[PDB]
Amino acid sequence: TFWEISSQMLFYICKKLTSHQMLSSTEILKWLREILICRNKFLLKNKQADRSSGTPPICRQAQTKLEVALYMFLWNPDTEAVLVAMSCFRHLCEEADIRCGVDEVSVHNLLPNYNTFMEFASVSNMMSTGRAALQKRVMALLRRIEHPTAGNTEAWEDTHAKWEQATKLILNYPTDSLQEWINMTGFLCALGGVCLQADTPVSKFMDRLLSLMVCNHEKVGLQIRTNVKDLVGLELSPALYPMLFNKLKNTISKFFDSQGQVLLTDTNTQFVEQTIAIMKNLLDNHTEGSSEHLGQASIETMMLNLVRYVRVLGNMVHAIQIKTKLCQLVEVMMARRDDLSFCQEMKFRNKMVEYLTDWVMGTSNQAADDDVKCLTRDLDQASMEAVVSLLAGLPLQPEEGDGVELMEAKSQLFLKYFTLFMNLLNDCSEVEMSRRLASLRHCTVLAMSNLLNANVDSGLMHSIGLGYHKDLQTRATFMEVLTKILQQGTEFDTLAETVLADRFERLVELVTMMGDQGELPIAMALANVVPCSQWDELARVLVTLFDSRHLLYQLLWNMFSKEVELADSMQTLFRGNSLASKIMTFCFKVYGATYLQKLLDPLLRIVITSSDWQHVSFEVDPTRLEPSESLEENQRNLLQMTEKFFHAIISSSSEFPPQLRSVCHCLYQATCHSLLNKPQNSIGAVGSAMFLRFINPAIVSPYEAGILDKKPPPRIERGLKLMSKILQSIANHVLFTKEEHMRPFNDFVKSNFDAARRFFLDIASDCPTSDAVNHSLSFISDGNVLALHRLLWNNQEKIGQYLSSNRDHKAVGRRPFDKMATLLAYLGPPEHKPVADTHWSSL
Amino acid sequence: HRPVEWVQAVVSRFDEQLPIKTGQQNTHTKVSTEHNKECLINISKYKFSLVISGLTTILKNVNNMRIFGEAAEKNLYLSQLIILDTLEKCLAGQPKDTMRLDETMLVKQLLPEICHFLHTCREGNQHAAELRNSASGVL
Amino acid sequence: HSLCTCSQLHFSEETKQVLRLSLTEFSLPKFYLLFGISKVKSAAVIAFRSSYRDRSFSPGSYERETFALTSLETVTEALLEIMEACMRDIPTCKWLDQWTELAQRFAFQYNPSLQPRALVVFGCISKRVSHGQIKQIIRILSKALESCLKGPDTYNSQVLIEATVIALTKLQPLLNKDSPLHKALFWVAVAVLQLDEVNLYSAGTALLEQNLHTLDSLRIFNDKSPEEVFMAIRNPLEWHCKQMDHFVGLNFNSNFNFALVGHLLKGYRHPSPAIVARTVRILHTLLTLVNKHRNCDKFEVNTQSVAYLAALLTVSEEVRSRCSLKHRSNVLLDEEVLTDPKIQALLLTVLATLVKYTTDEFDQRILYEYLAEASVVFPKVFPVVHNLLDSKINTLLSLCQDPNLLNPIHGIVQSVVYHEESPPQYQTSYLQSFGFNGLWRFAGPFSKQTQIPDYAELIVKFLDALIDTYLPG
Ligand SMILES: [Zn+2]
Repeated sequence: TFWEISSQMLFYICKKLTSHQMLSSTEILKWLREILICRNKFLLKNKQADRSSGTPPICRQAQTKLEVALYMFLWNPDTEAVLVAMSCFRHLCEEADIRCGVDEVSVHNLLPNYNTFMEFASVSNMMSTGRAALQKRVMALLRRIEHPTAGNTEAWEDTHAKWEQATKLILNYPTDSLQEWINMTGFLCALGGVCLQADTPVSKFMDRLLSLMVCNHEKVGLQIRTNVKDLVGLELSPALYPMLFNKLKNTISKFFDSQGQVLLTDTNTQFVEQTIAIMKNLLDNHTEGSSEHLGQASIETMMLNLVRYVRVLGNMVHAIQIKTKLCQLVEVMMARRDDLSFCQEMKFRNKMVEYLTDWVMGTSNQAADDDVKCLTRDLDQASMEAVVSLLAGLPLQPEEGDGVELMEAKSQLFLKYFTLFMNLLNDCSEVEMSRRLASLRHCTVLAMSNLLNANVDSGLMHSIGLGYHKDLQTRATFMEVLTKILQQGTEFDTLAETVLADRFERLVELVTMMGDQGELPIAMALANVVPCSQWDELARVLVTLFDSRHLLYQLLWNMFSKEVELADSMQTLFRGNSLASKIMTFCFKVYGATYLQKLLDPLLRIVITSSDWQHVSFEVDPTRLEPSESLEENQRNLLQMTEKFFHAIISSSSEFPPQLRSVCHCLYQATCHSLLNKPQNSIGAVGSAMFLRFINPAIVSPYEAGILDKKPPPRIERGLKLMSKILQSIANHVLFTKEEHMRPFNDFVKSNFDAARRFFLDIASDCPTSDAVNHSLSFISDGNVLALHRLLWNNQEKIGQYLSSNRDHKAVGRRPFDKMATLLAYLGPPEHKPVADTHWSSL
Repeated sequence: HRPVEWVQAVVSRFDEQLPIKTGQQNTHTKVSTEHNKECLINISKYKFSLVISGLTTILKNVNNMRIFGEAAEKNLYLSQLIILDTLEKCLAGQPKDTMRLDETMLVKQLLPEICHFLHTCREGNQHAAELRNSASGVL
Repeated sequence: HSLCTCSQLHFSEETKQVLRLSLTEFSLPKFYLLFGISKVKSAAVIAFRSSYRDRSFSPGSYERETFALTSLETVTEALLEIMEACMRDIPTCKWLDQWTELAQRFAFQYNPSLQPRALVVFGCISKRVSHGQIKQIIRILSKALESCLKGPDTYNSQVLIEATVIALTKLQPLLNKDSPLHKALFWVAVAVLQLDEVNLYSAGTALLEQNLHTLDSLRIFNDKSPEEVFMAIRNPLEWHCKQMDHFVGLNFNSNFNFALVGHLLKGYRHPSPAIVARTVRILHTLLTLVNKHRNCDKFEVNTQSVAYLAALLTVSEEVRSRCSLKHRSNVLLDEEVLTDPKIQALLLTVLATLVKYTTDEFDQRILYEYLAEASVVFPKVFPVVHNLLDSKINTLLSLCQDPNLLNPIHGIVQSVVYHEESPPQYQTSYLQSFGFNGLWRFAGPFSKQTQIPDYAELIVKFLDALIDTYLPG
């Protein structure tokens, strides 16, 4: 009776809170916090006495309307309610722990977002601050919700309807309401990823959001355009970028009529001026989780249309201000060039050097004869800074379609740009603002360096005359470029293995420095200070490097040990987002992919194609069973298949990759030591984690892992999914309970608890150090080193500070940190990455 | 010698946090001033004459001062409410060892101030109602 | 650059890699700072001038940075490293002997402008030292003090005291293994920490951190304690020492361990963060040697080790956990072992001195919790500490608004009144009864006005007697 009566009360009250605002809403929230606490205590007491814990349909239909009300309070204007509502989230986590003690899969199955909910409570334990400061913390948390549910998906759709009605009253009718509107919009932008997947309600939010960007309202218009630009640039969820870039492009493509003639309308100018500010913020900050989404879509055709529109605005105080900001966006766009996707990068970078070199007209302000036209000086500075960044490692390409031959066409093209920079260089002479000319002259000499560095054959002849220039500082720079060219071989010449093989030999020995007690100061220091956005790059470089030196165990022992001991989650923590987890993903995905293909390929061919299995079903659910299906017939077939798959895995111990045995051993040791400092078995957790994170996903979905060419038939798809549960239970050393469907198999799983353990023993019984098995190949791995030398250089300052604090007993006068500065300065700045020849791709 | 001065400091900080005394936000969400009260209460168990005699003079000044304005009056009603609530706990928590050693003080220092509230008061319908309840418990 | 590309010399390929790497270090902004030309983009541009044949340059910016003898060591040791690498490939090379002779000729002669620098160089490139030389270095230190107090030209000779102490740091490890001076040089480090100057205090510790380190490699503390080793060698000249204790106010015959910690407490006030960490290491090192003599796990609380554990309280996480307050393994302030009234009065004075000068929220929190706890555990002797707590508490009661820092303070007030009404058994002048009346003064901040305390006349006589006793001739 208690669970039926108590939940019905909760259903009624939780429906009124979301119905509409009330004066006393904040008070009902505090009372509601305590009702939940009492419900937890009774459940704990009842569970101890008898596990039984009834869950009628009303229990689930009221457990959901509660989450639909704890989200919708996160944008309440009152700061008091929002701080309370975050606290209540903790009680949902606790009630899940009591209902199921298996934190491995039960906790993360009843409450899919368990991990992030624990972070909501911690934030609430912070000093109270203003509304703006707090909202920028709520959003960051909302951006981390991953899995759709009924609470996430209905909260977004419920508050959207409220958002769509507030807008009409603000606009259609000609400050308190305006602050509520600003909160709702930030809510939908940050928590829109869940509701993603034509006419879906998410794609209608975007449409309405690109009409307010050009809102011309007499009274409030200004504030709407300003907040929309701020929210859509800084707070949007990364999972929505592809839907944005693809919607801004289709809005700008209508400003050009047939034959490509622009159409100035005084509102297209306002739209094309917000887009630049949105794209400048959205690109100029690094947000976690955007790596896989930023590079999914191309923005080439949108950027070309932006320069080709502003090109026609003309000369004025306003037009010259738009041109300056467009040049600053291009400079940021070239800083993120390794996270974007290009269909033709060489022609794109060539076709914008052509456009932006037409605004670099010099002496315009003197000819302008106006004092307000000092801006045109700033435009030259902006355009040259952009052009320098576009020419770094850029081969010149003449736009084809003309009779002139390729070699002769490139030479005429180099001369065009060279003579342009020389003319600009002469006008910056001191005789012909002592700071403005100093900067602009520095850039022009740094753009001829890049043009020549990449086109030595095409344009060395036109440049030899720079050695007798009238400016002694220009002759010095030109004679340092000629020095670099001479030291680089004209072609490969098989000189990489000789000329450069020993150049970086000292670099790798520095990072692999076996710091006393095996601490690896450089590697560990590098981990902390690198930005999170670059954690994918760091995992690949570190793992590849150390393994090539036969020290992979050393890196891992220092990497997993910290998190396992730091957090009681131990193995569980390696499945979130953190550097220690990304090293795990890399090892499985690169070293284990071939292990699975040679294992599951022959077996899946049998069941999928063999005649014996032409007409079979693996449906053992009586409720779902069809009238013609026979339960006895279905059960026997499913059991036989599990014998084939399970048997094959056990016999494949010898072929287990060497790279993965070290990973398994570290967990065995790290977990074993974890118990030491605190009847649990070490091998129990290693095997369970290995099965759930490595093998099970491959079996369940072999097509989406590349083991198969086409999706399996639905019949076989069901069979594989059920077999996974049986295989998982054997590893966990558990039997079937509460699921009468699978109970008949509890005899088969029990008989296999022994054989499974022996298998886990073989892989995890390798020595902590590979003394028995040793070899020395010592791969040069030239292409990997250049990535390392590029990563160290960009983080020189931060890496130095971190190392200085530690190693106190022995000063840093000759500690690794002092060796790094000497070696980095000796090697010099890293080269420029070459243009990309494919679309963006990841691991 | 020295510690005597320490007691005065705790007593003195009690005065400068009464609402009628200018509120300088030293309350710090009232947690800081809340701690000062409880520490003052505990000291009474060992220095009964000093703490009590300190509180009569604090109360004697608050009563005998002039204020104008509706906002100012609400403070005076609120400040005196705190003094009596605190003054009663000092008496209530004293060990019951028949510590009847205050003959001089009461006759001319404390009583002529408590009797002031108990007079039938027509200044306020509600304000005087709660004070007379508070002053009766002390007497 | 000339050594690398010289033909008359045949350096192996290993050596040439060393010279090329040194050639790059000297161009870093670290070395530009040692040579005194920071704020300069390129040194070559400033060295030359294009119009040297036309006009004469006019010097400007007469302000010139001060040169520190610690910078000369870094330069003098990077150059010594270069020379040695070359001497390996040159048989019967005489480069280092010739450089050594030039250094001597200037170190041991009176010159205000060259002797300080030559002394530092001499102690860095020397491979041997005899008793006679170690005698002359101390005699220079003796005279530098004498001249310093006589006249106002103090800074001139305060540098000659710094270079002498720096040299003794570099030369002691080369002394004879059985010389008596390995121990007598401990009383020179202490006598240099009593002069109250940041530069003399910084150089004094470096001679003490290594003096302990050297004595271990000779295994002198294997079967003894620091109090016995250093106090035995002080016995012959106790008459002069007995007067230095009286003025400084820290008796070494009463409680050696608390007297020594009375000198190392001022190191928390040093402006340089790198010297505060050095004094923390010395405290760890002295704790290990005293317990090992007792075989007491290096963290046990006893009469010998209580002093060092009080000082490390606010810096070391391990000490707090291993010695935690009872009313939350063992616990500090144990009344079963800390029974003597004296030893429980020198522990509270240390705890009150640290708070008086500390100005960190976190540090004050931890210390006031132990003082509050100590009020109930040592009611009799607590009132010998009121003055060190009087002023700062008075302000804290009024203006503080931190609940974390306010609860422990209120505990102290509640405990003084409760235990009052008893006649004062121990007064505030109890410590002066047996010497330690200067513990709370010596640990104060360094004085801006760099003036010799004027009892240095006693130190000069003390050193003079030291030479005669152990270096008769
Ligand atoms: Zn494409």
